[PDB]
Amino acid sequence: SALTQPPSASGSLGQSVTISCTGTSSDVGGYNYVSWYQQHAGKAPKVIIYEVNKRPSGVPDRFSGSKSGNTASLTVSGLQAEDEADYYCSSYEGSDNFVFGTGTKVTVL
Amino acid sequence: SALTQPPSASGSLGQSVTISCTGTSSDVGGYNYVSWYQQHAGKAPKVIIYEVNKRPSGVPDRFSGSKSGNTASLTVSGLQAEDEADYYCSSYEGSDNFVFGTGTKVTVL
Repeated sequence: SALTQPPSASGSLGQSVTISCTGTSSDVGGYNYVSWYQQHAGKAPKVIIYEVNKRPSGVPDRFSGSKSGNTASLTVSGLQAEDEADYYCSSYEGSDNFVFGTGTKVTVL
Repeated sequence: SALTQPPSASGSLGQSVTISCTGTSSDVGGYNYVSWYQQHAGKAPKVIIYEVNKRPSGVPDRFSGSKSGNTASLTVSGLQAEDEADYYCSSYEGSDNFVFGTGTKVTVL
C-alpha cells in the first residue's frame, strides 16, 4: 500500500506550490506522524518536515506542513529553481510501521 | 494586500486537492479565524470552513482545513464534478477587520 499523492504540481518562482498526501484514519488521519522528503534526481533524499509541521534543524520556514481529515499537505514557498524535485510523504500506521506516498514531481515556472 | 492564493489548482475525480492561503503574522498567522468559501461563478457563495477547521452544519466531512505559520490550507477530498469552483479564504486581521484572498479556481479532472 501507498498514500495517495498527485503525480505533478507546479508553482511560479518566488511563489508557492502545495502538495497533498491522502491516507485513512489508520495513518495520516490517526496520528501526528507525517513526514515529508525532497529528492532531486539521482541525489539523496532530504527530510523537510516531520510530525506534521516540524522542520529539522537547517530546514527553513518556507517549507510548511499541515494536516486535516485524512490528508496532509506540504507548501513550499519562496520557490527556487532547485525546488524542482520529487516530494514524498510518509505516515506512521501503527505497530512499528510507516506507509509512504508515491511522490509528486514539482515544476518551478 | 490580499491574502495570497494560487490562481489555479486541480485534482482527479474521486481524489483530493489542497489549496493554500498565505498571509502574515497580523492575519492568517496571528489568529485561528481562517474561513473558506466556495463559489460557482455567477452563483451565491457558500461557507465551507470557519475558525481554520470547523465545518458549518450541512458541509460534508470531506472538506477540511488546517494551518501552519502564515499558511492556511483547504483540502477537498472525494472530488466531485460540482467541486469545480472558485475557493476564497479570509482571515481576521484585528479591529473589526477581515481580509480576503484572491481566490483559487479548482478544476476536477
